[PDB]
Amino acid sequence: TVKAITGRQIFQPLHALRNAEKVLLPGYHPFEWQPPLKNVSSRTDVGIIDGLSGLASSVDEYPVDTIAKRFRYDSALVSALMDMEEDILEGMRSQDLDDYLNGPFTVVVKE
DNA sequence: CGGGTTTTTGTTAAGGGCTGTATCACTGTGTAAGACAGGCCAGATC
DNA sequence: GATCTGGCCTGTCTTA
DNA sequence: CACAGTGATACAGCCCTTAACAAAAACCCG
Repeated sequence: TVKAITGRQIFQPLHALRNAEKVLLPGYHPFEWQPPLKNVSSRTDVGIIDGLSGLASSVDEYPVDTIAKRFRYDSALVSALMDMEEDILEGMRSQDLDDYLNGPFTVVVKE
């Protein structure tokens, strides 16, 4: 309606937003653990995956009737850290530190 | 009223990229009480 | 003193 | 034959390029 009345593209179409979404969602930024994760793959492009984690759905074994969707924890934390980079940099600048510091950060979480 | 001359307007083919629209399988709003027929015990009775 | 009547109940159906 | 949504996918539609030609709308002159 805005583009039809005004005649100027103040907002972009839906596909532009759909394309821009791929920057904030997890499984987009590269990373690497010091000591390789145990029993965990190294794919850094793992988005939304099935929550059943490959659970068998055959009629023979234990009947399962639940669906699930979830991210991968490590990619989730990577996306979370990418989301709040500006706040971390501002906190470093406020406490009279250097922006080029790379000391071991400590991040506590609440499940 | 035409040639000579000039400035606009398409026209083909193939490929790229942005925009708009149809298509898929579905939902949430239609949600408490009353009329009535049948069975059954307590009791007045002739 | 069994014998129906009356009312009490009670499950079912009809709209929501 | 209730009907307005609801997010992702595919495809039509509508812009873009080069390349010579080819037609259309006007003014000097005859």
